Amino acid sequence: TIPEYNDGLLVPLAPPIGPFLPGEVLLRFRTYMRQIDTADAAAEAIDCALPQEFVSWFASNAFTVQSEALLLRYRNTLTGQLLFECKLYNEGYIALSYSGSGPLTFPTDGIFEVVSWVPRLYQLASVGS
Amino acid sequence: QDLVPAAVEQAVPIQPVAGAALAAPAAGQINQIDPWIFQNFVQCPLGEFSISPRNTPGEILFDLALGPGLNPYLAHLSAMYTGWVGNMEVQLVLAGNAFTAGKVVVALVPPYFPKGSLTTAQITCFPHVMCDVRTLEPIQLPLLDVRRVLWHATQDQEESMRLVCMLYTPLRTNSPGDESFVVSGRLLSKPAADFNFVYLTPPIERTIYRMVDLPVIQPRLCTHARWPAPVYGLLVDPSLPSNPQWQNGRVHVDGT
Amino acid sequence: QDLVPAAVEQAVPIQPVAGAALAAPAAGQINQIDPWIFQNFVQCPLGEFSISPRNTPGEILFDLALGPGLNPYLAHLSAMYTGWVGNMEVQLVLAGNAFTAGKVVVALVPPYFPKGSLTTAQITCFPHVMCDVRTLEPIQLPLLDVRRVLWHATQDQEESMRLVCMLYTPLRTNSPGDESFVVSGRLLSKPAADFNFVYLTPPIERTIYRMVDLPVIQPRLCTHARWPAPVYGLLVDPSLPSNPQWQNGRVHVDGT
Amino acid sequence: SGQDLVPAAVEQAVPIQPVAGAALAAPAAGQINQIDPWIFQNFVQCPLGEFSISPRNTPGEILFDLALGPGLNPYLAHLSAMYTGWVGNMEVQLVLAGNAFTAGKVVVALVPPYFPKGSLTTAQITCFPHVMCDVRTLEPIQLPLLDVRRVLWHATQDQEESMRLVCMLYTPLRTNSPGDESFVVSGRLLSKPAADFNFVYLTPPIERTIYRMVDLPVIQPRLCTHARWPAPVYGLLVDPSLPSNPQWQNGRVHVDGT
Amino acid sequence: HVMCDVRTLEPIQLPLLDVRRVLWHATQDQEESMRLVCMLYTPLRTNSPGDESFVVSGRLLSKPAADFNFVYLTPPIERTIYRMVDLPVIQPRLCTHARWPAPVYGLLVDPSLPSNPQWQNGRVHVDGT
Ligand SMILES: C[C@H](CCC(=O)NCCS(=O)(=O)O)[C@H]1CC[C@H]2[C@@H]3[C@H](O)C[C@@H]4C[C@H](O)CC[C@]4(C)[C@H]3C[C@H](O)[C@]12C
Repeated sequence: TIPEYNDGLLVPLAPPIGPFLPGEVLLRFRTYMRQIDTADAAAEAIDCALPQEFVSWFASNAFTVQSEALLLRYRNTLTGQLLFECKLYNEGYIALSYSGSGPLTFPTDGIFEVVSWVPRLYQLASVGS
Repeated sequence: QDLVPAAVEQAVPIQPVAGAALAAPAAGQINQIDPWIFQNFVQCPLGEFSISPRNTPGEILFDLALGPGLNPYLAHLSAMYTGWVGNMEVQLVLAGNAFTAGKVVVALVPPYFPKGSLTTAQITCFPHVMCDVRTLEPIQLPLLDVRRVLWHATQDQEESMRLVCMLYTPLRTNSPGDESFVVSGRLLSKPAADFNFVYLTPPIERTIYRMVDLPVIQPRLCTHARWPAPVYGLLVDPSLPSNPQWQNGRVHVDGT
Repeated sequence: QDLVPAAVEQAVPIQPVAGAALAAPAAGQINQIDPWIFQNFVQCPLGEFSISPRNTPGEILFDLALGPGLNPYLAHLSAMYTGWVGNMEVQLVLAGNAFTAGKVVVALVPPYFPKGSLTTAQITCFPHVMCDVRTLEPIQLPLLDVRRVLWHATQDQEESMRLVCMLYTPLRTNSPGDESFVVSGRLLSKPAADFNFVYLTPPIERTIYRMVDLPVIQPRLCTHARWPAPVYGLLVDPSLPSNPQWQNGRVHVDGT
Repeated sequence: SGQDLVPAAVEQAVPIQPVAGAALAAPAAGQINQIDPWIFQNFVQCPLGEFSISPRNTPGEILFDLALGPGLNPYLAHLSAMYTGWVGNMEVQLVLAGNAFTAGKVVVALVPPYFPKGSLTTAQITCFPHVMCDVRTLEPIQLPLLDVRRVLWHATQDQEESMRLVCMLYTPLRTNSPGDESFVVSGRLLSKPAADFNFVYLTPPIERTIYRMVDLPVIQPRLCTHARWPAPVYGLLVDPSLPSNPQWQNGRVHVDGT
Repeated sequence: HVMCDVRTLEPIQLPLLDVRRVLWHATQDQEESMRLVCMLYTPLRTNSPGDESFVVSGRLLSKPAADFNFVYLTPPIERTIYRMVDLPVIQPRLCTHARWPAPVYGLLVDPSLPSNPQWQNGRVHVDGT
């Protein structure tokens, strides 16, 4: 949550990460940090929208947009299995049409490949928990 | 005495717009393109959309714009040249059953038409082509080059003839069917007889109309953008806060 | 003033490639074939494929190659001759309902195009024909003979014009239907007007392009290949080790 | 302006017949393919079109060595992502116009295909159709580059055997100038397709081709991160009083990726 | 382009054409017109005594072609855009200071003081900001 930027006052800051079409959740990248912990023993997961090498590789080559989202296509580099299909919205975050209840983790040894530009209303194929 | 046949229903009519004939006495060069780029319909970069049964009539399924960013060959060639002028020709394919029952209406909205929001009765007032989602063959349109200036520059902040597509009658299944059956569509484009570029420059820079490319970096070989540690997983979760307000690791796709 | 009809959508265009006109001053002979082999569409040896609902868009359903191993008459006649040169013509038939809703796109990939893996947006950049799985009539293509050399040898380690077919939009049923309903396809081929072989040899040997034939031996009249005893049964079992690592009784189909 | 230089090295009658371009490969491709008639109208500098002759070079050094292709033109190296094939000749200009005090001669040969690559000593670069040009010549030296070939066309992937154009420092570079400096004649290479160059078969334009010269990121070297310790970069510099050939192990990568 | 040797005698003459998208241009609104860009192609190799260091100078001089034209006679305006910056004809001793309300008593250079100050009075842009 937003820390204290002023001492008690309001500041300028980026807008919330939205909005989504009905049925889409936020694809999260997950890393675990170092934590001082008196009682618990689990890992403190922090979540980001895009990792580095994506925030670089942007602002180094400046692309245009031409539409409201990019339809990516995550597939594993071995056997060419298609893991899922996501929408990289033009505001630098990935939406993924998942209608389950709990989490659903994917393997991290595939490569995102841009397929096309898709409008805001495009309807992704559901993923299966 | 005549016969008025009860089935023709199509073929949008045009009046030929001049291409290089207006641009010629004011451009330094008028650069032909390969005579075989006019022969094939190749898929638009934005050639992707879907019509779900939860779309209401009036929704604008796509909204293109006459440019050279409608053809992967002209988006490539348009890095050597500084501006274009000429017509194009689009066709769309729709992949639906004999169960889905809707009609879409692809209209040719001129430039400088006030960009607000068209209704369903105003879309059929343009040169349009009406088509349902059960057609097996792709349907095509001429995207002409109505313009005020003599030629366009391949830096697209200029207005050009749009191609708007609206869901005209709601998509609903002749059968009970499924409520998650989306009708995928695709667009495909090619120059018409009167397209040609203007002024040979070097392949300028990265470009605009350059398609986004992502680094070939598996996410486990990445770095988290809110902590100095490698990426240790991918997930999706509806239970966590839907719209967080992170501040680090945020970036547009245009680099800002 | 013109009319641009809103439905033609097909007919791949060609420029005629020379057949025996290039090969003639360098081949010893130029051998015609029966004038009635050009009249019928007979089924390719590899003329078999299926499109299941578990195929993802991008999958390459088949990938042929212009040769004389695309027609059971030219695969036979090509045992007397030492090399060929000329065009061909393919047609495919697809057996689908009015429930299945996909589109495949049959492309003519040239030779020496880097054999990696085409995406879905790059397949429509070749001379292609787009067709959905609900068509009743078979659709056809000219498989031309783009080549660097003057004629080909019927020992196919030379590159020739391929015919690649990709699943363009995913196969999904307008109805709930079944998830195990496969759309069978078939290929059929015939020479175009400019095919002819080169140099009469004897029917050389067994051959290549010779179709695999299995011995007429009922399995009970066979011998096990890991023990000196007759075969005493056939079965399938998912409970046993799926991928054993046997060492005896293993052999390719090319004899190694 | 002064004409105590060499007027022009006008292309000698190099012993070579005329070679056919797109007239042989036209009835063997299934398309009608033409390239912009304005690309044939000006000489633009090669991608590999920059060399330099210093006086520390010896007779025999190979100054430039560039195979006939579409890699000889920024225009055609860009157009050759859409096609799979090419044929035809090119016309190359060589711009060495060194000072009035320099002296020396380069010899530009026309190496055929299949000739073994490697040494190409100075005793044998003259056995090819060549042009011996002084490094003082004023006006550029147009010299051809023919498509001597065994087949109808070449595929636009560099494994082709195609006619090279080797240049070799024939006599060393010296200067009369009376003061404490030897000039370094720096030549350039300009090129334009001949009258019958042609590409063959339109294919999907892919960026990751054998052409497409290296690009670097537009990021300042003070926002960059270090490749040997987790910190920013606080200044690039050049120091001659250090280990000159170090054996570091991190941040060491070929340009071709590995 | 045109590739000019440094040791040419007579001045290189070349055109500057009016490539445009519109019929004419408006004089009171800087727009996009054709540029001449000059670049150093190969470097300059000469001797140099000890001072000066022999720079090769160059100067561009233009005139209208045979078909230059203006369009529509308006009444002349004084606040145009091709109006060179003129300065007040006032000696500095008669001026007034900008940071302290007093006359100005001496203008001088001084390499000793902070070479890059951050004053906040007497800051202006020559374009009037
Ligand atoms: C030590 C890690 C937990 C503590 C932590 O989150 N950070 C400590 C330093 S840092 O901030 O990661 O920089 C644990 C939790 C996540 C673990 C990792 C994860 O379990 C993923 C793989 C799993 C492999 O079996 C072992 C290596 C590994 C890559 C693990 C390495 C390491 O044991 C990790 C990183």
